[PDB]
Amino acid sequence: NVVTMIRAGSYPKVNPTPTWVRAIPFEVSVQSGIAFKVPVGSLFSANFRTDSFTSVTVMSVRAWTQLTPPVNEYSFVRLKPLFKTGDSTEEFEGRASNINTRASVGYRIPTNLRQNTVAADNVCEVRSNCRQVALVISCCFN
Amino acid sequence: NSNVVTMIRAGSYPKVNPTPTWVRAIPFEVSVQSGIAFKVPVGSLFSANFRTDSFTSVTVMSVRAWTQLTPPVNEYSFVRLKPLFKTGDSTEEFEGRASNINTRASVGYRIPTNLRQNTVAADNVCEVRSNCRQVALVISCCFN
Amino acid sequence: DNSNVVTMIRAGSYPKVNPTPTWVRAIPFEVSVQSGIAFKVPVGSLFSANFRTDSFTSVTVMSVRAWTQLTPPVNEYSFVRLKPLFKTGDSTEEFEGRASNINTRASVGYRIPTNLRQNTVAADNVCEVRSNCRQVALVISCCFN
Amino acid sequence: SNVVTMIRAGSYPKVNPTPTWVRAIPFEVSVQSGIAFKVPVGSLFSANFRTDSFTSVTVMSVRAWTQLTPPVNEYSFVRLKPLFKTGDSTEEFEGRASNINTRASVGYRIPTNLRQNTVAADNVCEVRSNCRQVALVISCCFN
Amino acid sequence: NSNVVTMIRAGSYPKVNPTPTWVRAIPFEVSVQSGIAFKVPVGSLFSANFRTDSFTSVTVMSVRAWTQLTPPVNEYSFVRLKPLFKTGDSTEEFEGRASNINTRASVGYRIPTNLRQNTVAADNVCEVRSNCRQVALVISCCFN
Amino acid sequence: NSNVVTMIRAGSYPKVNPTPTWVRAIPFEVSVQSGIAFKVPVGSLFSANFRTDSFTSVTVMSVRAWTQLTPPVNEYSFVRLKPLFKTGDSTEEFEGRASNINTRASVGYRIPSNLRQNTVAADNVCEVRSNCRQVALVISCCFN
Amino acid sequence: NSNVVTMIRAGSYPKVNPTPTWVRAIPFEVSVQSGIAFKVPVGSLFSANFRTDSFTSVTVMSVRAWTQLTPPVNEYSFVRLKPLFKTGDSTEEFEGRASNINTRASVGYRIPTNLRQNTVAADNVCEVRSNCRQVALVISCCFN
RNA sequence: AAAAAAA
RNA sequence: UUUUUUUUUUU
RNA sequence: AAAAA
RNA sequence: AAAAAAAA
RNA sequence: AAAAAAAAA
RNA sequence: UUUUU
RNA sequence: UUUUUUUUU
RNA sequence: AAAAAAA
RNA sequence: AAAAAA
RNA sequence: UUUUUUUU
RNA sequence: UUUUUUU
RNA sequence: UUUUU
RNA sequence: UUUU
Ligand SMILES: [Cl-]
Ligand SMILES: [Cl-]
Ligand SMILES: [Cl-]
Ligand SMILES: [Cl-]
Ligand SMILES: [Cl-]
Ligand SMILES: [Mg+2]
Ligand SMILES: [Mg+2]
Repeated sequence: NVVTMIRAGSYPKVNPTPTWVRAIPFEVSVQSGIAFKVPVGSLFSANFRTDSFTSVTVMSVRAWTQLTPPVNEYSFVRLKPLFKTGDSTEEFEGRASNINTRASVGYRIPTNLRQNTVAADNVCEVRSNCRQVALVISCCFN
Repeated sequence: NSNVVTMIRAGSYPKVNPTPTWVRAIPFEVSVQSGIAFKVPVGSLFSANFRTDSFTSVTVMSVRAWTQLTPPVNEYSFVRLKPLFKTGDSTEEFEGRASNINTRASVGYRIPTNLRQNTVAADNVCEVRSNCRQVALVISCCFN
Repeated sequence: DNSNVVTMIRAGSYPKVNPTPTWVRAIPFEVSVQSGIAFKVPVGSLFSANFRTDSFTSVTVMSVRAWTQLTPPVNEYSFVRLKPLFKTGDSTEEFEGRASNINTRASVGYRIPTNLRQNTVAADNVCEVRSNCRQVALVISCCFN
Repeated sequence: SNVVTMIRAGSYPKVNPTPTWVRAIPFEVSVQSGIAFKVPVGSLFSANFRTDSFTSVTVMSVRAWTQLTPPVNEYSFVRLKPLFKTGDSTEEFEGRASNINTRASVGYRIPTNLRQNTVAADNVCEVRSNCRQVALVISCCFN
Repeated sequence: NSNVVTMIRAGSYPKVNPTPTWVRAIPFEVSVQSGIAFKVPVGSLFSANFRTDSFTSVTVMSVRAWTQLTPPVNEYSFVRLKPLFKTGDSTEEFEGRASNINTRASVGYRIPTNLRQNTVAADNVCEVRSNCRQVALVISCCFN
Repeated sequence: NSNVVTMIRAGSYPKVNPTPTWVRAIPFEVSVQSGIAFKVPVGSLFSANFRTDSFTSVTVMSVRAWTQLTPPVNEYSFVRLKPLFKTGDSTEEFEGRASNINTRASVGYRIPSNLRQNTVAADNVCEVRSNCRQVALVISCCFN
Repeated sequence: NSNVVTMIRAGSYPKVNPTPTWVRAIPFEVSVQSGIAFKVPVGSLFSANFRTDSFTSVTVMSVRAWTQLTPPVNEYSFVRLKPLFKTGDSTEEFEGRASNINTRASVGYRIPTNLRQNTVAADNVCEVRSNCRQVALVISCCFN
């Protein structure tokens, strides 16, 4: 129940600024019928302990409708991946079966497409009948 | 394996945490003077140079030390550690000496589970004594 | 036996849908080659209504294969070379195949490793093609997205 | 392997620049109260589905969900009547909602013997519902 | 095992390639200043001194460094490495310090599969930081 | 697998070699006249077109030959090879004929280990005889 | 597998029946008044909308009821069922309430084998009570 | 459990 | 002496 | 482990 | 078999 | 050697 | 088989 | 088992 | 029933 | 799979 | 796991 | 009797 | 141990 | 669950 001696040897290999696999929850404002390019710079912030990083490797993206849909409609949200080497045209869509329930959808970036992205890049486009969308992006900060 | 994006059938919104915890080993040096103990400040662990400037408390698990500069002429390197705690400072002097004058001296101590509480910047980790002018510290701790 | 009438499906909540999905394909098309000159194969040749792929703007190429489409010059055997090109760096390989019969095509291909399987848009080039035949047929196993 | 490799290709293989592709096409239709709407097959051929290069398709199963809220005091329902060129059906596969804020779903599978092609002028099924829109998901084989 | 030349019943003409690929690790040195990070150019990997002057692109897999000269007086040698990528530079600082003043300081990093693309001579591999004036690098790569 | 860079706990400086060896299959053609033996030079292996302009010697292991052009009228293609050695030329005539006028002829020989020494550019590999005016050679050798 | 018509080696003329028995699950709705028990007529099961207009009798096996419309304000939906038999009505009130105001209420009962006799249009199946103005009934029954 | 049939 | 569909308790 | 159909 | 990077 | 055709008599 | 320790 | 279609050594 | 084999 | 300790 | 190999 | 890539 | 499923 |  007390301190014990450690027989430390040579000075090991160190790294003061290591990588960090994180999950960053943040929201975006969306206009109806209009696509919103989610910026990668939203992941670098003191609010996420990640303002010290300049690049990140996104592994997967997911989205949830943060506000209620227009009256008489069910919530929906689409996600279109974006890459510097070539943007995609897939519209991964998820719709709510209950008007009072969020709509969820996401996608996974293949290993061959997991490169670095800086604050000036864009993750994906977002289309929804709701005015805000909550995202939880699984990415590797480095 | 997959060569293109695939769809994830995500369900309800999960539990999230934008500011989680982080177990780390922080390498930083402190300046030690001959025949004198240096109280290692916990505030040296919160810094943008370790990505931990967003933390205000930390749970230290184990401290290790290495002499960073050469010892005085005709002497071998040594380094001592005295664990400090807010509920009561220790009187142990975990000493490690170098058997070669050109080689570092090293020593460390592990903090028991019953003594692993958070520490703020105004707190201190341990006292350091060495015949060298600088000591390299590697502290394994949990930031929260 | 099999069911001979329409049967009810007990569907549940609305699922996750995607109207514009991906497509792993093997696209055949031809290119014209001159003698002693290398022709850069454009990625835009993969996007056409003749392949049902004019809706795609990007594509991840996995492997390329080539065949000589026309007869070689007199007394010669057909050959063809391929030089992989990437936006991060052009290779210098010249994967060559020669026909052992003057009446037979020459063939060769190259596979792209998973680390170099990024996307390429229409303005990009897949590879360079050299041959003594005035036309080469290309079959490119790729993943449209 | 972190580099390009050589493929020892042989003879020229059989090629097809325009294959068939099996899909699940999502789209919506407008429905009136008391009136049955015929779903055209031509909706399956669109640039929004990457299928504007197709002229025929083999339908296998149809699924329907109510896309808007039902009238006041009611629960959502939806009915599907299959239609064929060899002869229309009289079935009305119906699904109702046990919650007013929740959709209603129903579907039907087309057997193997009735899985022939259909062109844009044809119709898939008749849809009835109390909601003013219905979301359809049709598992079909284009060719 | 045989003592004479023997015939080879060859068949059709094979698939050939006069300019193949090559898996190498290139030993070369760079000059480092105090308190300054030096960017390692990729064009150092292409030279007639390594039989690689015929390539223009290269896929780097892992980098390792060693201090090529002695550290300043009273200091132990150290070396840092910060990986750089055309899609996004890293902020890591993989450091290696020597426990003996007369011994080199070594450290290295590995590039994951999803980041192993080609690099041309204008590109840069990583930054180097060391108290020694020269550093020896061995860059395991794949010339193509 | 992994998705980010990882530290390598490198140790002592390894044994390096900037100019290594290379086992290669070199393809190249030679122009042959009817009824005349052409001595294939070893200097044809050392070329920038083969990334081998940095070598001066090579250890040949096996030689294979293919007729590159069509044979004269009414004849079938044939090709011969006579192995040459600086310690003594051989008199073998390894011949391969085609069973089809449109098809190449092919033959090859393997150099035994006891006769696998180095050859410089001024040396010759073998003599080629053919009714076709060009012959394609694929030589398996070890550059050093 | 078979792609053409095949002959059937039939025999004697079999036993036939142009109007066979049919067992069904009939979905129909009834209007209910608050505080008033509605007697469900069997004549609602005989209709062209169920392909059962040709039948004159039916053996009811089990009944299930759902509230078809929304409940009053500040109330949860409920529905009660009292089985009715020509040999003697019951006094049971199988009741089911909704735990959510937006969710239907549901309850049903099964008729024992000894009580599964035929019923004509002038007969009644059960009484329904609900705070909702319509009830959706699904009756499993054998038409004969 | 209920509808072709089969020696 | 051997099956496709309307509901359907129980292992 | 060597040759010559 | 092959110099290079690794590795109880 | 898929169907149609005598039967293990 | 034929020619070789 | 045989006559024609398709599969597989 | 669609991508690269089917030994 | 990361970061750390064994 | 990159280039050459060994009895259809 | 190898298996790996979106409905 | 947190994260992401 | 730790001072030859
Ligand atoms: Cl709402
Ligand atoms: Cl290159
Ligand atoms: Cl050649
Ligand atoms: Cl013989
Ligand atoms: Cl103890
Ligand atoms: Mg030819
Ligand atoms: Mg032949």
